[PDB]
Parts: sequence; C-alpha cells; structure tokens
Amino acid sequence: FATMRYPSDSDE
Repeated sequence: FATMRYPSDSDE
C-alpha cells in the first residue's frame, strides 16, 4: 500500500 507520509513518501 502507498504511504500517506509527510510531505509525501518520496518527494522530499
């Protein structure tokens, strides 16, 4: 399943 991390899982 895709993460809902901060800012995004693989942006910064």
